[PDB]
Amino acid sequence: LVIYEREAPEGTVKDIKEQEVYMGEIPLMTDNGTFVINGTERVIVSQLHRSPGVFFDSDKGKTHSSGKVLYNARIIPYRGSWLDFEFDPKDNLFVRIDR
Amino acid sequence: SAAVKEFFGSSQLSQFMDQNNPLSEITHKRRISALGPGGLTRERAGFEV
DNA sequence: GGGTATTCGCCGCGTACCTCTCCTAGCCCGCAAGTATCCTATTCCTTGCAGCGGT
RNA sequence: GGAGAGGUA
DNA sequence: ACCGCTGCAAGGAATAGGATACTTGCGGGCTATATGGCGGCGAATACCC
Repeated sequence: LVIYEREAPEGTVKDIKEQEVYMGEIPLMTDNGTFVINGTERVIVSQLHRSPGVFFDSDKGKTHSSGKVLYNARIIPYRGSWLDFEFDPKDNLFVRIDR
Repeated sequence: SAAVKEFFGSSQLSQFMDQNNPLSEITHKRRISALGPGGLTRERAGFEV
């Protein structure tokens, strides 16, 4: 923790203090690769989730019964709010946020 | 502590390790699931997946 | 008004069994335990007043 | 009693 | 029948030691912000006459 001085310009030190604060307990991993939680050693499997980035997907003509496709483009962030652009059957361009 | 312990102890991806073989352990540590938080649900997943 | 198209929202998605784990969050107030402190004694010295022999 | 995971036919 | 004396308390300097006010972490006791599913269908708007 560092304390500035109010009257002095932005950027200055009146006095700075620090200490070793405890926080949390992270379980460790045995030699084999299995955690022990409550005498019931468990394992964590990996996940196969779709990657962040951009995807230009489309629907295979399963809407409007007109045989007309509708391309759409999605931006998927790693942490935040998504974003989508879509084409209405009338060739408009619609944004859509978090559905 | 709560935020980490709840994940490690009770999640959809920290599962009890069946241990009735060497092979079961080895093939369970290499599993590649697609369910869980951020994935697709078990019972409403299409066929193309 | 009126016939029509388009959208929104609700309803639904197999049976039976076995194994395991985990089940609210945060504040608060009494309360046990452990402690630093304060009053309690002893030994030395130099005063201030009441008895007291003596004449 | 309720959830989650895995398994058998 | 008056007095200076002895003597017996009251307040200063040096050590040991328990009592006791003070501080603290707890244990139980209580209160109160998602984003990979379609298909059918019927009601509720939209629309352009």
